[PDB]
Amino acid sequence: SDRVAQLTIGNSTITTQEAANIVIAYGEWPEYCPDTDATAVDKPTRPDVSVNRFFTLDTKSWAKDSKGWYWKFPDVLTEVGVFGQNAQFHYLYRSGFCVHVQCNASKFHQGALLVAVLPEYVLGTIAGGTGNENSHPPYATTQPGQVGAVLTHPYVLDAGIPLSQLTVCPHQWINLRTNNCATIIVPYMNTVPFDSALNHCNFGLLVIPVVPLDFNAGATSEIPITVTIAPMCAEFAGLRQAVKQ
Amino acid sequence: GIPTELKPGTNQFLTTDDGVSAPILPGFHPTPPIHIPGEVHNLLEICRVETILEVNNLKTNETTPMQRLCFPVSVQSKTGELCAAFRADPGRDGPWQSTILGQLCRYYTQWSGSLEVTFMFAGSFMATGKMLIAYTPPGGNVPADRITAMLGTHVIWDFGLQSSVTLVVPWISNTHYRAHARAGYFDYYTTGIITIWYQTNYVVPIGAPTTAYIVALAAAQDNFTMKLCKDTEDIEQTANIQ
Amino acid sequence: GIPTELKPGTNQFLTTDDGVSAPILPGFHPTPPIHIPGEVHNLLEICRVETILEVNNLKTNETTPMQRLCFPVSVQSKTGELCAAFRADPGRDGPWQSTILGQLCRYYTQWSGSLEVTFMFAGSFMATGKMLIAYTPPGGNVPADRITAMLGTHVIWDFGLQSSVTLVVPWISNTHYRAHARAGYFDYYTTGIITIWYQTNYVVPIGAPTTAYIVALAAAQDNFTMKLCKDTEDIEQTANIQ
Amino acid sequence: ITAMLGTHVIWDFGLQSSVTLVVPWISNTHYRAHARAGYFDYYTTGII
Amino acid sequence: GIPTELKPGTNQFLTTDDGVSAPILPGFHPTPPIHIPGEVHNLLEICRV
Amino acid sequence: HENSNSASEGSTINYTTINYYKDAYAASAGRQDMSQDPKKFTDPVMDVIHEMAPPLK
Amino acid sequence: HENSNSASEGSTINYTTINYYKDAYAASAGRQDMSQDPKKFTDPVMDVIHEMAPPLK
Amino acid sequence: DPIADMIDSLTALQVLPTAANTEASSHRLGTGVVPALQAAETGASSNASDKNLIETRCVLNHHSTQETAIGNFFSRAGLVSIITMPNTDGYVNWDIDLMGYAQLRRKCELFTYMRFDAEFTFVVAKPNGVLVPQLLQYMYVPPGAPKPTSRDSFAWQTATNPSVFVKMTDPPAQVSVPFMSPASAYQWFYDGYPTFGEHLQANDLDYGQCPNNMMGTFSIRTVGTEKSPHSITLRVYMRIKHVRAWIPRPLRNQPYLFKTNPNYKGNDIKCTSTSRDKITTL
Amino acid sequence: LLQYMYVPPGAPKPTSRDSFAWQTATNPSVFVKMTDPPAQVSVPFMSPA
Amino acid sequence: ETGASSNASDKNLIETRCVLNHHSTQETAIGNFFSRAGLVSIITMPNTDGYVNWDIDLMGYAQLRRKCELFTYMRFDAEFTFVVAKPNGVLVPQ
Ligand SMILES: CCCCCCCCCCCCC/C=C/[C@H](O)[C@H](N)CO
Ligand SMILES: CCCCCCCCCCCCC/C=C/[C@H](O)[C@H](N)CO
Repeated sequence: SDRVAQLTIGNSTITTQEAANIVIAYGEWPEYCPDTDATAVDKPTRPDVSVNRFFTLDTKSWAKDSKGWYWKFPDVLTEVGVFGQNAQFHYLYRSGFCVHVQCNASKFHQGALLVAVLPEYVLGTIAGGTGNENSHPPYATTQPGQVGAVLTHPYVLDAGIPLSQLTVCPHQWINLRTNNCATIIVPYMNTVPFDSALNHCNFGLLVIPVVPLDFNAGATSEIPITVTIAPMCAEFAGLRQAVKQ
Repeated sequence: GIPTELKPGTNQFLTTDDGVSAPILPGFHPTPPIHIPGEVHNLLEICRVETILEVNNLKTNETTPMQRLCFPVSVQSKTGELCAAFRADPGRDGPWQSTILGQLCRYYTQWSGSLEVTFMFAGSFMATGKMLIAYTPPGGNVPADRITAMLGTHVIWDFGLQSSVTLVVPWISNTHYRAHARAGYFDYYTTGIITIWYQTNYVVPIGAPTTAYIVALAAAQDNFTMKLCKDTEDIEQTANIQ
Repeated sequence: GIPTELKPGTNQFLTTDDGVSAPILPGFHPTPPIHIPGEVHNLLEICRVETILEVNNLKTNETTPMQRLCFPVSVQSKTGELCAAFRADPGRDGPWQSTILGQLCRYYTQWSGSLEVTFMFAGSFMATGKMLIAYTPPGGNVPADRITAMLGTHVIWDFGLQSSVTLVVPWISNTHYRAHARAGYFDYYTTGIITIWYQTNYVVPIGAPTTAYIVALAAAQDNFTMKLCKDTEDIEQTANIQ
Repeated sequence: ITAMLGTHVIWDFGLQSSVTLVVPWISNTHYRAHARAGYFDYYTTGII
Repeated sequence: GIPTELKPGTNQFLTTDDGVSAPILPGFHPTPPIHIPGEVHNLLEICRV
Repeated sequence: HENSNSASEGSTINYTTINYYKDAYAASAGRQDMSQDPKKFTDPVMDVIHEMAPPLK
Repeated sequence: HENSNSASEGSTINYTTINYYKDAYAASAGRQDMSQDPKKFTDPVMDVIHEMAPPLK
Repeated sequence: DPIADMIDSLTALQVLPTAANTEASSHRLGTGVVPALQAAETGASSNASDKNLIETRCVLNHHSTQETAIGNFFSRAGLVSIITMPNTDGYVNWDIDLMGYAQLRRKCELFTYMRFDAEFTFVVAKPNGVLVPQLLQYMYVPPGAPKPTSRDSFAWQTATNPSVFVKMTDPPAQVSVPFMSPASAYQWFYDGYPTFGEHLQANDLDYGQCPNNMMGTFSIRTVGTEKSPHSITLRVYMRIKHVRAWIPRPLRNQPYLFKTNPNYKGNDIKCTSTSRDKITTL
Repeated sequence: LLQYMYVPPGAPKPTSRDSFAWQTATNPSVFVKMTDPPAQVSVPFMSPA
Repeated sequence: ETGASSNASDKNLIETRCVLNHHSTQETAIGNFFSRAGLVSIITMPNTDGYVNWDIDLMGYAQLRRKCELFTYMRFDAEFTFVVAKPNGVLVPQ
């Protein structure tokens, strides 16, 4: 009876009846910055309900030949709600996250998704194909917003590193015969206690179908994937006029 | 001054020598460390993490390499067929190259300890079946039939609400450590062969697909160690970087 | 004698190495020290002293360089105009080069801590006025109007019997230390922009002049430190001295 | 994406066939008169 | 540094000299020894046969 | 007595270090600490999973 | 025992020095003293100025 | 107090010098207790052991775990630079970037963050390996300091910059270098842009460049005023000491192309494994 | 100037004078000159038995 | 006008948090600022009879001269290093 779960934070609640555990990334819960680690001297703001709540992004469609999707954090929320306004009016930000990915299907469907969190997900290019061009990814690719982007070569994760050892990162699976959701709680990971929300992305969320989706003709062919996220201990400092990017 | 004599080993530069060298900045103090999650102290913490085994490493899979991460299971007409077969050597070329354990083994010369392979079934809820996953100690090739393969270490896996099973590959060796197995004299250090067989059929009703897939994951146990740190053979550099 | 081995680093001359060398005069004793006022033990004692900021560093001021030490304030017709704008980077080229803090920063690579800018009004006794002095954290350019600039750290200064005010520039950074800001990748280390605006007008009666001047002074706070001592770029030597 | 900025609950179908959305008392006055078209839209509760 | 003088015998390689040389593998630990019968400690044990 | 300026103040073991200078980063590496916490990469779940119990009951 | 002939007999810290000769000026520099008196360059006035009081009342 | 709502890690370390012992076990028949059935969807690794799957004996093993500690894994000098003076006026200014040689780059990029002290060794010779009596000077130029423009520049006075004078017939020079980042660790991967502003296609080179890792310029010269007739070849080797590492990553399976980006040749994607013909025949 | 490198079994061996294997990032290596004294290293017991 | 520097702090001008910082003040001490070897002289024997008499004046090179002239008075011990070669940098037995 641990297959049922309820996540309540702010004015939002997620219920699930077909779940695995909750993964706490590297065994650490999100926290506020203590006085020994802080360096900036001004008092930070902690809104504590209007920013620490569940945010639901756009919905993907799992087809039979999907490659995979990725999102960048906290780039997905810089234009959404009161979190997106505090991130534009302040210079520094610090927070953890609770990521929840939903995908339900019937008992006659099959497939498996790998849902992983990779910190400092730096993207590469195909270098013009032949390897001679020093190409760089565009701004819509490195920071795709709340919509997200599609992976072009998911076997090398578009960065030259294999998918087969992506499970060294905090991860869960969505196996369609077993569960319909995955939940990872991520703390703040950086070399600095605060950072910019418009210039730096802490981690990337990767959702890749390792086993492809399959069903017989006559069943439902529209299988969607929804991502719902929540900041946990959001702090903001360095107040100045609003800067969008 | 004090009478001294110089010995052999004078004015040599050994790259693995640990000593005291002169500092360049007097009175310098670094930036204070903050708390970062996910600190590693030993490489054996990474070796116990399960990563995907590429059992389906076929020559026809090289242009669609996402199919190497799962191997099929289907409805059979005859009984007792084998589904897959691979060696249990983590440092040899083959399916173990795609694991983080098989990648960190390449930085060392000898290894010891027990291994584990986990198989996860990714079919429908309505699909049933039983598989026989055997581990054979060294001495022969792949067993010809199921009644030969079950004479070694094996586990019978029933599909159900728990979608995974673990085949533990126990340390059964003559030497305390094993060097990496290879064609030639170094087949003395081989571990054996892992095979998977049909115990019963893959049974399915009307309306559910007749082919499913299994993902194999591999890690190490808590008696696993490595020694004699060396250069890896996976990265190369023929052309100059940048 | 005693068996020894020579290590790498033998017969090198590192200019920052601290050791023992042979004395040239045996039995020599120096002249005894007397008490002299003004002894310095640490360079941070000099960095807390206020020196003149050259906010008026114009290209038309280069042949009359005494005008770079003060910037004017006058009677305005429109409201909310800006008087001056400059960056808060003490190690960058600009107004901070004329300070002893901005000169001693050039001998180091990284800095940390809070700063202070003091503005002293040098008009008549009969002149009144209010100014808005704002500090903006990084993210944008100079604010376009007064209602954009007051969203950051600011102070409202009223002219009176106390002729000075202090704008403290607090340490608001992501890293613990800042390298010196520069055009390129090193704009990551920028501090921000200091602007001064008219809160009300510069009001004056008959018989007193309609233009006055403000002198800006700058120093460091008691949480200020520097590190990684290096060569400065202000002095050069192309021709031989003497 | 506009509607989830308020109070919400995500409901998963399963062996428990029911869910409860609690509508909490979020008002300026201590009591509410009945809402109506006109001046009495001051007393409206909101939209589900 | 410390004043020193080099003596005769410097930079020679005597093959019967017993000293300390630099190790090539930091942190290496050997295979543990097991019990083998027939250990010899002195060559005079063989001479009495 | 030294300036306490070393990259790592931990995992170098008690003592077991050699230095001839006043700066602590000039010292040798010494023998390493054999502490390890493998369970924050292998079992990072909220409810702990016992070995013999069914892990999804 | 040494000839006590060094340029500075202060601000070199207790001990923390190395010498191999009988002359004290041949020694190494050691680690520096971290004493500082900033108030004789910043507040050198006869009547002390409190921070919150008006400084010219 | 009138307002009542304004009143308001999982694992630990242990010292394990040896590998784990094995206990003796017997057979087990029963219901309810199934240690072999797992659930890989939870994100947790398998906790099944030897004694729960087979019948085992007692093994007291003393295999040490010292060599796989990350201090022993990293304290080996590897090549980071090759600098040549054929650059025909007797000096080189080299911008410090240690990601140009694949062997040390793949070892360091196993982790995301790293904080260490270094030890640099300078092995210098002629391009064919012969040594001549020749005086050289290596100078470290921190960012912001003036870099030399010629062989007789004023910047070679090194009044505050750290400098080493060495001869080619000497042993190789060794220095200790501290941790000198403005942050708390070096990061080999920086997902973002250093500055603000618009991010157009002509400024796409800025992506991934962290100024917290840029350490300055390493300068070499022949000391005299006149031109030296000898060609120089300097090889730099780096040991990593006093190391701390965070957040392990997948190891790279593609050959490196450039020093600053993870770009890979897209026409030849290498498979991580060696292929075979059939899945049933090894 | 010469370079001696120990290549353990399984490690890549050099194919030319300018091979990538001479980067010796994990392999133990000695750099020495011919006019130097002879090099000395200590080697442990490294059998799997 | 009093000749005194400003005594206003962070906590009296803005609202601050508590910061416990451990940034050392050791490197800006004048012992660490000055204990670096800098060039003071270049002497050449092309002065064609095999000897040079050089009058000691260490104010001929601008980098160490500007560092020392930050202060009016100074009392120190020195350490002199003599790096000698040919005009092209080659060394001979001499
Ligand atoms: C005379 C002494 C000269 C030696 C000066 C060496 C100082 C440089 C030490 C830097 C330590 C590594 C810093 C980062 C290196 C990599 O290039 C960056 N991660 C680039 O990605
Ligand atoms: C064989 C030993 C030869 C070394 C002899 C060196 C003795 C000279 C040391 C003088 C110390 C500095 C004295 C003042 C130097 C400046 O030239 C003057 N201030 C000139 O303004």
